[PDB]
Amino acid sequence: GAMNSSNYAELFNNDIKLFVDDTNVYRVTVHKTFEGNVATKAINGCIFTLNPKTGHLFLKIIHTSVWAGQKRLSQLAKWKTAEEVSALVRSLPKEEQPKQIIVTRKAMLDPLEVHMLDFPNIAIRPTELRLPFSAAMSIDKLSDVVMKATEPQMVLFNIYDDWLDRISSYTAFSRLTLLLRALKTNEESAKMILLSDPTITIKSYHLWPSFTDEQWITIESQMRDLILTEYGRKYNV
Amino acid sequence: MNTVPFTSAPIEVTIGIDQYSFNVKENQPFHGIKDIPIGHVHVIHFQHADNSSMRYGYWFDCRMGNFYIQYDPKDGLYKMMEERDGAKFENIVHNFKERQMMVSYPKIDEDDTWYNLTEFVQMDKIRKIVRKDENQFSYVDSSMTTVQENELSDPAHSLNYTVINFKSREAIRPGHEMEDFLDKSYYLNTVMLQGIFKNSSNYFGELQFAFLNAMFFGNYGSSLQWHAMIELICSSATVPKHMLDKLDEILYYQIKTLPEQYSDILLNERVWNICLYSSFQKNSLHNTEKIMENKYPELL
Ligand SMILES: CCCOC(=O)[C@H](C)Sc1nnc(N)s1
Repeated sequence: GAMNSSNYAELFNNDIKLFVDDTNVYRVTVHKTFEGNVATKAINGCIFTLNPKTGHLFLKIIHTSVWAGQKRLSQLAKWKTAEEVSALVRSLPKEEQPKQIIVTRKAMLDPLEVHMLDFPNIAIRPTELRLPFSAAMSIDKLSDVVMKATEPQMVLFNIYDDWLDRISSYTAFSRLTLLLRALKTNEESAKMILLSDPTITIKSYHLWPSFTDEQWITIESQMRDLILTEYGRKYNV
Repeated sequence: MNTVPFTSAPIEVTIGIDQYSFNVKENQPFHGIKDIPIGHVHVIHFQHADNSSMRYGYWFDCRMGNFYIQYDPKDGLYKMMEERDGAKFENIVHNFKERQMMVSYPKIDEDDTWYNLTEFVQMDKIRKIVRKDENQFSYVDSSMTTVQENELSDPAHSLNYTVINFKSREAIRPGHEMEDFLDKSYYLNTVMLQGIFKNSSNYFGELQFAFLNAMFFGNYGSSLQWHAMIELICSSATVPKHMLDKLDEILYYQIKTLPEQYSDILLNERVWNICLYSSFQKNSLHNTEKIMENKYPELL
């Protein structure tokens, strides 16, 4: 059933699984009209579909044209997400298809189950973890490819860069979720931590800076402080 | 007006006939039920005094044969049997009537309740849900499971209701996933009505039969079927106007007849709130909504 703190190591076993996060699929800016009413303008979005064992990220860019002439867009966005995840699964070779898909929001369960009826042996699961995948658009290279898209497009990334050469997928996921939690809690400060030092760069083929093991410990400590700090500034403690 | 004689009443039992019921004491000189209205199916049902576990009973139509009840002390229940010797039967009934050993089906003349609850229920369709072809009547009890329940175990003792499953390939056209799930009209009208039931009368007959088995036997899978068939209509944006008007009448009389004290177990909060207040047909069931609001406002 649901994925929680108790069964956390299951993410890193050898059963292929994907997280699906839909929180950036339907994105809008809210603005005033000439008549003083309020309207929305959609901007490009993305489905965040991640293998937590390997780091492979299937970033399906949702171009604003998919909303043209449609009603009830927040509802449609869940079904469009499910359509695109189903299409991704069908595109994969059988031996690459996931055994389980974990949706980060419970409102994705019925849309994805219905789209995956042809795959009765793929488990569709919720999670009780509060994962920070909404902050994916705070990763500059992901935001850039989403905002530049002029048409629907799928772009493949490894969200762990080359970390798995040195650390396990449990540690890599822990680092990713810490980075994304920080970016979600205070994006400016988080990005200051990551890029303050000009001598540590981001490789062309990477998303994050090329930190040594020791620098990652410093970075990770700074991110924890930020999250505790912001938690301080928030609740006054 | 037809008769179902009893050989005897050797164990104390509450006997139901349709929506009526009466207590018979152990070895009380009771020899059956007369004046049963011709033209409707009927159900005669039993709850033993010493073991209220297992309500059981028999659906029958007196036009199809001469039926009687006889207790079996081996299997421990009142069984329905068919008497093929017409003259023996008539002679038995006449003797029991002369000695006034029968209760009379107690129908008030103004009262259309039983018609209204069985309007679309036919014995031939009952016999396909309840498979026991050597008999003209059909046994049902509290514990029998449905074909769908068994999928999720003795098949010969199953209720073969039509399987309805809103998240199934039958319900969902490839490429119409969102459309068909949020508006079930193609599943209702094409798959179920045109395809399986052939017409709305047969759909309503199975819906009414499911309700009656839920109410009279506390049969849980029958209650699931009744609610599924209601929800499938309410969740369709496109339903023939005559079906909506008839459904309102059907449900009105079901809600009216339900024991007030069984509402907690026989009525599904989610389905009824969804059907009356959220669904496409939230404004199409005026009679049902009014009786539900006045009789079971807690459920809502
Ligand atoms: C090697 C993982 C680096 O990142 C983390 O550890 C995240 C901050 S989660 C966390 N667990 N326990 C903590 N005290 S902080």
